[PDB]
This record gives sequence, C-alpha cells and structure tokens, in this order.
Amino acid sequence: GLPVFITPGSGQFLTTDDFQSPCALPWYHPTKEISIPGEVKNLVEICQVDSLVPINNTDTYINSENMYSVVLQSSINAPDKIFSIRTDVASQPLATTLIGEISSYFTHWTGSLRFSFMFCGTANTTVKLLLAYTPPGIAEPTTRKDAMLGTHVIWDVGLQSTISMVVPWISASHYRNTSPGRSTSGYITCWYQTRLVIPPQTPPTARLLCFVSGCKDFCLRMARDTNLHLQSGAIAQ
Amino acid sequence: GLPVFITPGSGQFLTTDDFQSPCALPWYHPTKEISIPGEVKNLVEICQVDSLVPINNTDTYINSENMYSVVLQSSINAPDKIFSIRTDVASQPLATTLIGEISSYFTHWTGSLRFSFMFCGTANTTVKLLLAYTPPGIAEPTTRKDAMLGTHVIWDVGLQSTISMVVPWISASHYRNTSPGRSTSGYITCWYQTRLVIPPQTPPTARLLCFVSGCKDFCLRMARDTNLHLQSGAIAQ
Amino acid sequence: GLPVFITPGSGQFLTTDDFQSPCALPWYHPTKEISIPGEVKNLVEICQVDSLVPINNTDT
Amino acid sequence: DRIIQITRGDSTITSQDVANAIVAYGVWPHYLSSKDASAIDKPSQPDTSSNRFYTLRSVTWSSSSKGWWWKLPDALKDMGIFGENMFYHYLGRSGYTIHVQCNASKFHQGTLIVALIPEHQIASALHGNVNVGYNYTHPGETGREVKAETRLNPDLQPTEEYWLNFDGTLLGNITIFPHQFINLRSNNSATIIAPYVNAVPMDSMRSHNNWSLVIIPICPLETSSAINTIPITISISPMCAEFSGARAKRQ
Amino acid sequence: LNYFNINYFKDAASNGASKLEFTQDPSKFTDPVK
Amino acid sequence: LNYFNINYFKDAASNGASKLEFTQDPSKFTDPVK
Amino acid sequence: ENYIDEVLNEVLVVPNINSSNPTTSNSAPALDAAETGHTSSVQPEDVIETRYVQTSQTRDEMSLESFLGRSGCIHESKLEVTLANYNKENFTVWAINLQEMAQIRRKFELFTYTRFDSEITLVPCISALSQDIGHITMQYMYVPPGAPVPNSRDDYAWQSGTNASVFWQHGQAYPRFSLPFLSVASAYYMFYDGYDEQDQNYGTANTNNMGSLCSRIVTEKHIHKVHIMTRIYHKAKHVKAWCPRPPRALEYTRAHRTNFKIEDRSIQTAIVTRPIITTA
Amino acid sequence: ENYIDEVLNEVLVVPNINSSNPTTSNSAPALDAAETGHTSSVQPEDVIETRYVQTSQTRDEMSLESFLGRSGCIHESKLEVTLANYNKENFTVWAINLQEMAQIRRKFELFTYTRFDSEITLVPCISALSQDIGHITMQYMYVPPGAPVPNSRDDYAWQSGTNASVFWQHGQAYPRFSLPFLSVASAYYMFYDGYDEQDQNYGTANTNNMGSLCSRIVTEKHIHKVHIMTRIYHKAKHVKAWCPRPPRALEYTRAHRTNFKIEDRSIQTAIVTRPIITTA
Ligand SMILES: CCCCCCCCCCCC(=O)O
Ligand SMILES: CCCCCCCCCCCC(=O)O
Repeated sequence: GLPVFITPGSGQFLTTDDFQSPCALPWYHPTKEISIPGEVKNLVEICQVDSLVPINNTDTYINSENMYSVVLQSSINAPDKIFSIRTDVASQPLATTLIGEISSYFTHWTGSLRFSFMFCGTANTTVKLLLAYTPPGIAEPTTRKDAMLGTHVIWDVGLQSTISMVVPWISASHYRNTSPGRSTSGYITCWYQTRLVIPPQTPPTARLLCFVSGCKDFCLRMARDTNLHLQSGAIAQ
Repeated sequence: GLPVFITPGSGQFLTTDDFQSPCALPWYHPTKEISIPGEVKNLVEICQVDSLVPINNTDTYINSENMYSVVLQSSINAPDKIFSIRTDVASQPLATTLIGEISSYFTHWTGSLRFSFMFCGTANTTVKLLLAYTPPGIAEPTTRKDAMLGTHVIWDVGLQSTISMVVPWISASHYRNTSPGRSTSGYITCWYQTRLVIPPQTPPTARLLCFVSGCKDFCLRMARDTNLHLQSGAIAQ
Repeated sequence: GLPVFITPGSGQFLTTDDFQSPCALPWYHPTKEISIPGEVKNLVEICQVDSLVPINNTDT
Repeated sequence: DRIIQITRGDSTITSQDVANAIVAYGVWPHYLSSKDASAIDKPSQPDTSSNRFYTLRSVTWSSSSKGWWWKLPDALKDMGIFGENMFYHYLGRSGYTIHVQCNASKFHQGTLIVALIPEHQIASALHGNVNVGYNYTHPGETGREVKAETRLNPDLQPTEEYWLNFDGTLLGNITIFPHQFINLRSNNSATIIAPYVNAVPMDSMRSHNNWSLVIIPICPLETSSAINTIPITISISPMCAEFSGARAKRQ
Repeated sequence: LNYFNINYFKDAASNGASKLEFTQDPSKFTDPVK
Repeated sequence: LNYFNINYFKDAASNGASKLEFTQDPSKFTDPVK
Repeated sequence: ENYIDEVLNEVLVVPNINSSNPTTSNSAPALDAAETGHTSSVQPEDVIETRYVQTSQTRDEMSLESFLGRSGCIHESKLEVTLANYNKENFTVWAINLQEMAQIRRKFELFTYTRFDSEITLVPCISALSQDIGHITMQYMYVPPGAPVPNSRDDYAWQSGTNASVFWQHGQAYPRFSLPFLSVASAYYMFYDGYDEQDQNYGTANTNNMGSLCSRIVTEKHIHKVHIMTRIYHKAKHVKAWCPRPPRALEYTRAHRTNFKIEDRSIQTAIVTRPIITTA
Repeated sequence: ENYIDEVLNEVLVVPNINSSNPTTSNSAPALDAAETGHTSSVQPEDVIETRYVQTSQTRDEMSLESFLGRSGCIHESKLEVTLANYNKENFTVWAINLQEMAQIRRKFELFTYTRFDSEITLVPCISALSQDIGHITMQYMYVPPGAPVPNSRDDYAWQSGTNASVFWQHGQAYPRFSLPFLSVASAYYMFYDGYDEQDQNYGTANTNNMGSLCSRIVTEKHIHKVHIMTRIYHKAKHVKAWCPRPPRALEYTRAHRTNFKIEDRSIQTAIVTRPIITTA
C-alpha cells in the first residue's frame, strides 16, 4: 500500500529508450563464443581506410571502370588544369566512398582529410604536378597563379609512385553539417607543372588514381537516416 | 509483485512540475563551452541599470525623441511647478522602462527607488531646483509650501551636472501589488527654486533628463504573465 | 523494469487522505511571520471559557 | 583628472577634458587560447603594422540632424594593411578601440548618445514579404544617415525609425549596451574599449558584422553664434588582430 | 527540511532542474570598466 | 554526475544496454600485417 | 544545512538597512556625473535618516532557471483525415523553430546567446464528426537535416531504422521526452547580423536549422471521419545566457525577421498620452 | 570518476594537435608506395605548420552499441475478420527473418557475422468498419521449428503447453519482451556461399531458420466488422561483429538473395553525372 504519484509521459513508446524487459525463454543457455579474426568495435576504424573516388563521372564513362582514372597527354605544353572537385565530405563525387557512405548516417562532422595519388605509366616516363587546396569564401581558381596562393604541394615522380597531401580543418565553428545546402568547404585542383616526357617508341598517355581517408581527428555525431538508398516497392519473400 | 497504492492526481499534466524523463538521443555528446563575456545569472542585475523615462508623453511629442526631455524658461519669475508623476513601479509613464518592463512579469514588489536628473544647458547658465516626494494618503500638492513639508532635496547646478535622490520604502505591509488598481504609492514633483539666469546673447531655454533604477533592497516574487504585449493575428512562417 | 503489483483501492479520491502532491509555484518564498498576540493551538482552550445561557427562552 | 593619452601603434591621441573610459563587460582584449581553438593551422599576427589608429570621414551636425550609424569591421574594409589582410584570408578576429571627438564653444548646448550594440540586426522599411539587400548594409566608411528624400529600390532599403532603434525596441532602454554621453557643457570626447564576442572562436570577416556604432542627438543643437554647424570625427584602432586560412584575394 | 534526490537515467539531459547557485552580484553592466 | 543501476530479472538478456568499453584502436584493417 | 535552506528557499539573502545620523561635511555623495556611462551608487542611508531593519526577502524567483523553466505552447498542428485516397494524404510536416508564439518568443529574446536542454510534452485531441471514433493510433517522428522526408502515408521512411519515433493511442497518458543541446556552435542565435554564402537570406534564417517533425495516423482504412489537433509544449533546463537586450515594443510580423510595418496601420506602442504634464 | 564520464559521455578521447616548425631534411614522410596494400600514416603536422590545439570531441556515438541499438520496424501483418466460417479463417503465419525492410537490412548487412540479444515491441491497431468495435482480444504465439503449426482458429495447438504466448486487449499498453541469442553456430550468417545437402537453395535460405510467428483473435462470434494491423519493432543489445563489407548500392529484389536485375529497367546508382570535370 505504498502511495505513488504518476508523472506525465507514462505508457509511451519512445524508439530510443533504454529499459529492461522480461525474457521469453527462461533457463536458456546460449552457445559458447569461439575466437573469430576481424572483430570491429568502433565505426572509426572503417573511416580510416582508403578507397577510390570516381573523379571522371561524365556520361560517357557512366557504368564502367573508366570513371576511376584520368588520362594525361604529352602533346600539351602549357600550365593547364586537369580536374577539380569539392571537399565537402558528403557531396558528389566523393559521397559514395567508404568515408562518404558512413558520414551519410550522421549530421555533423569535424577533422582533417587525407588524399593520395598514384601514377600508372611506363617506368621511363617522368612528370611534375601541382596539387592545391582553396579555402572557402572565394570563387574557384581558373589560373595557376591564383591556385598557387594557398595550401599546395609539388609532386615529382620517381621510384616511389604515391604522394599524400592533407586538407587542414579551417572553419569558424567546431562542426559542419554533412548536408550544407548553399555553403561550401573549398576546392582542390590539379595542374601541369612542367610537362610529360616520353622516350621514342612509347605510349603517349598515362593514367592517374585518387584515394581518400580520414586523419586522426575525424569524428561524427548526431546519427540520422541515410539519403543514398531507397525502397520503391515491396521485397518479395 | 510489490503491492502499491495509487494516490489522487496521477497522470495529470501540471505546467510547473519537475520530473525526469527519458532522453531521445542516447550517447550524444554536446559541444564544448568556450568563454563568452557578459554572462547573466540573475534578473536583478538588469533592474539595477538606469534608463530614461518618457516624462513628456503628450500628444504633440507622441512618436519622437522630444518625449524624453522637458524645457525650462527664463521668462518665469515665480515658484511654479514643472512636472509631476506617480511613483508606482508599474504604472505610466514609467511602466515602459527597463525596471518597469521587468516588474510586469511579477505581482509583488518591495524596496527603494533611485531617480537621477541631468542638466543640459550652456556652461554659463545657472539654476536652482527642488525635488520633493509625497507619501500616500493625501491629495497631490499644488503649492510649494505644501510640497516642502516632506522628503525633498535642493539641487544647485555647477561643474557636476547630475543629482540623485531616493524614494524610501514606506508602506503598511511588506509588499505591494504591481497592479494596484485604486491604491497609490505617492507622487514626485519639481519646482523652481530661485530662477534661470542667462548672460547676454545666449539661448533662453534649457532641457532636462530623468533616469530611474532600483536600490540594494529591490525584490520581486510570484511571477505572472506581462500585460504590455499582445498577439492579434498569426505570425507568418 | 521493476515488477510491481497493483492493489485494490487505487486511483480513488478519499476526502480524509494524506498524500504529497507537486507544487504549482516552484521557487516561491512566502512572507516572513511577525509576532501576533493571541495564537490558538487547540480547540480545548475555547471550551474552557464561560458564556451566558438563555434560561428564559419563552415566547415573550 | 581630465587628461588622457592613448598610444596604440605609431599614433597617439590626447584630450584635455574626458569622462573616464569604458571597458565593455569588464573584459580586456587578448589572444586566442588553445583550449578554445578550432582550426589547426598557425595564425598570422601583423602586430604593429595593423594595430594602429584609422580615422573615418567626418559628418556635419546641424539643428535638423537625426542620427547616423556604422558597422564593423565593414568600416575599415580598405584601410591599408588591415583591409589587405582581411581580404586575403578566410577567418579572423580582433578587438577595437573607439574614440569620438566633437568640440564646441562655451556658448553652445547639445547632447549626444554614443552606444555600441552587438549583433544589431536592423528591420526592413516596407511591409509584406521583403528583406534587406546586401549593398545597403555595407556602405563602407561613409556610413548611413537618416534622411527623408525618396531612395531607389524601396523593396531592399532598411527603415528610418531612429526612435525605435531601427529594429522595434524603444529608445531610452539602449543604456544596457556599453554607452557614453557627450554633453557640450561638460566634455567633448568619448572612449569605449571592446573585446571580441561571438559564439565561435573565429569567423568570416566579409559575411558577418560583430559590432555596430550608433550616434543619436537626444538634445537639439542651439547657439546664437555664427558657427551653427559642427563636425564630428571618429577614430578606430584594432587590437590583437590575427588571421588564418590564406588564399587568393576575394576581390 | 530534507528530501531524497536520485537520478534514474544514464543521460544528464534526462535529469531534473539544476540546483540554484549564485547571482554573480558583481555587475559589469552597472560599471562597465576594469 | 552519478546514477542508480539495478537489475531486476534473473536473465542476462533481460538487462539493458551494455556499458560502452573501448574501440580497439589498433586497426588490422589499415595495416593487414603481423 | 543545505537541504533546509533550499526547501525553505532561503538562499540568496538581501543586505540589511543600517541606521544613520545627521551629517554636515565637504564630501557630497549625492553629486555625481552621468556622462561617464556609470550608475550612481547612492544608498538610502546617505541622503535621509534611516532605521535599523533586518530584511527577510530572498531573490530566488528572479533566477534564470526559475524564469525560463516554465512550459509553454510553441505549435499547433491540425490533421484532417479523408476516406478517399487514404494512402496519399493524412501526414504533416513542420520545421522546428521557437519563433511562432508571442509569449515564448518575447521571453527568450531578452538575451543574445543561450544554451540549455529541452523537454517536450504532447497533448493530442480527437474531434468526432461521425457516430463513433473507434481505435485511433498516431506516430510522431523526428527527421534531422539531410534525412529523407516522407511524402505519403505509406512511405518506406516510416520504418524508422535510426530516426526516433513515439506512438500514442486513445486512452493513454501524455507523451514526454527530453532533448540535449543540439547545435554546431557553442550557443544558440536569437539575432544574427549576416548573410549566407550567396549574399542572401539576411538574419537568422541560415544559422538555425534543426530539422523537421513529422506525424501520421497508423490505423488502416475505416469508416469514421475525425480531426486530430496536437499541441507542443517546451521547457528549458540548465540555462545560461549572455548579453541582455531591450524588450520588444511592437507586435511580431514574420519569423526570423524584425519587421514591424503593417499595411494601412499606424504605429502603436504601450505608451498612453496625457492631457497635461503638471497633473499626475 | 566512472559515473561522471559516462553521464557526460566523455569516454573515448581524441588525440590533440601539436605545433610544428619549418623543416628541411633527407627523410620525406609524404612519399610512400601504395602497392603494399597499406594506408599512409601522414599527419597534418608533417606537411604544414600547425598550432597547438586541445581537442574536446569524443567518439562515443560511433560505437557499435549506439549504432545498432535503435528500434526499427521489420514486419507488418494485416488480419481481416469474416463473419462467415468464423472458426476456419482469422489466423496468420509468418516466418521470422530480418530481410524485408530496406533500412534495417542495409544497416545490418555492413558486416559478415554478428551476435546479439533482441528486444521486440508490438503496436496493434484496430480499424472500424461498422458502428462499433466492442471488446477485442488478440494472442501471439511463437512456434519453434518442428512444433505443430495451427491451421484453424480453434486448433488444439493454441493451448500453448510449452510454447510462449502473449495476450493483448483494447485499452492496454504496448507488449514487449526479450529474446536471447538463439542459433546453432556461434554467430549469425548474413552471407553464405554454399548449398544444402541436395545441392539446392544457394545462399542463406538454409542456414537461417528460426521458426514462425502466429496470431489469432480470441473473441468469439460477434456482429462487428474490423481489420487488425500489427507492426513489429526490433532492437539489438550486447552486439559484436566481424569482417566489414562494402555498403549496398542498388535496391533489393528478393530475400536471402543478392539479385538486382529488374525487367524493363536500366541500372541506377547514387552517382550523378557532370558536364565537364574541370568545373566543380
Ligand atoms: C520539437 C522540438 C522542439 C525543440 C526546439 C528547441 C530548440 C530551439 C533552439 C533555437 C531555435 C530558435 O531560436 O528558433
Ligand atoms: C519476432 C522475432 C524476431 C527475431 C529476429 C531476430 C533474429 C534474427 C537473426 C538472423 C535473421 C536473419 O539474418 O535473417
């Protein structure tokens, strides 16, 4: 006969609650747990793994393997641009990578980003390139002089065939929305530095690859529902 | 199977209750708190700040800056009255000041009040004035002799241009209603003491300003809803 | 998830009960109490005071 | 006393009759600590080449004036090294020091109100579904003056209700903001020192205005002399400025 | 005189009202100066 | 700051969510090698 | 010692009043200068003869937690069911903002920045337009920014894989839940002097974006005509604030804006005129 | 010390950022070789000049328990009662599987093996097709493999000698119960590369068989026409996982299968084309 007082919100079903409930199978003893390699404990281990990014997402190479590489020409003698993408973690074309796919389940993000490039050409072929990052608040650069005035790295190909640059975290606040709308986070571009030189009787073109992964300060919060998948009809049983 | 007894009043929704409820966002970690200047902890700090009072609230100066000042004439040689207002904290015209606006959210009040006056005239102009406060229970004075028989201060203008008088707390009970209805709390008046004297080739008029703030014994209680604001239609989204 | 058992007589309104209820005016501080002469604590003090009795209650 | 002397960079200001000085919210400006930092790159501190005094264009005070207002750091958008650094970077923060000077004779009378308002969001002039254009909130060093003649683009201009603080709040309650008075019979100068206040450690300098300066004549100017129009001058000095995120020039 | 006070949920937001502390009497508003 | 935590049922499945532990930072995924 | 004071609400004491005597000296505390932007510090025992009084009031009710810790309505949603095209209509979407009710908006707009936790309570009501109501069930789901927004009663988005949801049925008590401080910055913005990246949307319309709140009726097709009206109440906990501002004087017109002009209407405030200033 | 951190969710700290100075040496940490199948270990303080920053974020929300511990709908069953042949119809049978709702299926198929306990909640709804509903009672029974499956409303199998059952009636709250990890092996299979003993049924259609869930209406004959719709929600506790896999890119077609082809339909993914690659 203990007197009690009922508070508002009783009897409701909240999806994200945490309460204990009686079991339907008393005295049941589950199977023992053997050791299996490859146990994942946090989602941040997945985000620290490189994956290719579809740079060449035009209509011609829409469903093939040609969308992951970009071609270089040796007939060009000028400081020209090769490609340019946005650095927003959840925007195209890098929204479909591993880190992009995982980030679509949250709303806020922070930390730095790491980009890697690999050169796939003949061992007798040499080139020099320039990779630059542009902080927000200004239009996209159109000439090498404007691109140089910023965070940039100069790459020379040799015995090693991979380079890695980082995009520092530069923002007014501490977090950013994974779906920004009208705001941006900057651009990254690539330009010819000197030329692409080949010996006689050699293919006159070369390919390139790009990877992306998160640095040691990457983080996510405020989990939500992803927007990269949908169910139109009904799944057949 | 603990026996319990249900008491009356269970399941109700009381607006001013205090109960714990489950959270809808488990494991969420809010953003850190940086230091921002200007942190307010109590509402009494706002009430201890001076603000102007619209003494001249006639129809001519209804929407302008002329309602905050009163003019003095040098062509008057007589003990005349300049202005008079009521000392109720939540009545016109001092109901729209900071302390008046804050007091409209409560029902009871207590403590003393502080009034300040500033003289805005030529540096070669001199005057003497009389400020008096009349306790309740009697009609408003009409002559300087009646006004003098009370709490009053004599002001002489010089290098300093500001004077400050206080209105002591005199009441039968310990608190007063912010909306009194028929009762009153007294009056405060201003009279010419000697004259306003100017040199040759000088403007013949001068202006005055008034401020108000609470003393160290001001207090409020029994919070309610304000009556100085209303919503007629619907706010467009 | 503590299991409980409901006993008869729950939810009723008994006029002479004694239970605690939430307050509608949080953080309110009532007025102080001054000393007033003549404080009554029990009803037996009233019963120990003389009073006249209408012995002659005729119609006249 | 009435004497004051302030030296920021290579410039000095003196005055022989002032009324103390105001430190906004009782906090002195300083640099950014590592406990609150968000960006990871190294900031740039021009020091003495940018923390100096800059003077804006003067205005005329007559018997029919109504008021003026400015915005920061929009006013100093082209003042040498500070403007160049503001337009070459992406983030920045700084404090300020404001000095207002206006002198008259001993046969004049008048009073001014000088206030500094944070996050002063002004209201529109017309009714319906309208908003405020970008060009009219960034007038540069000239500032904005309340007038009566018809302006162009009525659907983008702000309001002229000076007595409503330009945003729907009664004048006379403005004393909560850091403020000072100028009485012609007492003093002729005002000084306010303000730190950096915001909800974020650092922010874009071309899309956000932290502070605003408002001048309102509460008592009309009146005199019997032949000098019936008095000028007003304003000087501003950045304190502890730093920038980050270098790129190409926005302009 | 006294009363019991126990939290039941694991989240801080889930708890009740904060305990009234101080009013920071020193007012920089009244005297905005060092 | 603190909170109560008592189990009422006799089964472990009946209890609430498990206490967050570690993330096993060493990632064999990043560097799949001894 | 600490339970007793707060149970009696005897914290936050007020200074007493000291007795005074007639004085005559060179120092004049009554005189001062108001051009310095400071408030005078004159006390009653400096200009009049006072009596020793032991004050007993306490300033607990003027604290921020007491002032802002009261529930108030912030929204009202009306849902009318139709028996034709049952699986297309019968859902509502609302964007979260505390700028549609005059009382709450004016109370909270007294400062520039704030930081607090929230508490939400729902009050559902059913209006009967037929002979009977039957069994009615309702669902409310919270959609953070970027998540898919349903556009039909039978959309797949209602499965609520990660989104939080709550259910209510006739005969049940009022639902209630709590929310933490959910913002990118360290505080909320009530006034913003800035634009977006395209130099558009002046005001707070860009910084504040907390998502949407959706609702639907879960019961299948039936033969009853009803209307559902739900009211949402909000209360703040663990409150902090900065930089107070003057109170609003006129009526609000639009959300996220400070416009006050009204077509064919003069400006009206709370000030009442007088015939003459020499008569109170 | 342990209550405080978890109440504030301050576990799982993140490393800080250290300051750096200009360098010029023979060692070049920026250069590496990606043919080794390893991830580069370059940090921001190796290629640029940084500032000392004390980070404050915590990675608690990306844990597996937080990620997978949310309720979501997995099934919807519709039961229409008929007043003719009352004792023959009016029962439903469903085979348990977590492969019929896109959100839950895609969330859980990010790994190869998992092991967890379950929690089930039911949301019953009644649709009125007549003047009144009356009194309605429902029963749900769990049938493990090998147990007799009822085929009528009045079958003897409803006596529930050993099978677990639950009852619901109008005006009652939502039922809820828990289940342990019930599998023959040490983990669940989301992908299986194998067949059965007859070299048939390729996939997971053979390893996963948890039984069936049955329901019926217990009320006897009446004169009311109603429809009953019940929704089942599931949440996982004490979760472990192994061997992560790439996320799904296309829509699902069938259960226990990975087929994606659709008649008279081109292949569509989430990638959006561009006019030219030199303009972002
Ligand atoms: C139903 C969810 C309602 C929660 C809203 C409270 C948080 C809003 C804080 C800032 C909103 C604004 O100022 O408009
Ligand atoms: C109503 C009972 C529902 C319980 C199902 C949860 C356990 C299923 C685990 C594996 C099922 C599968 O992967 O299809």
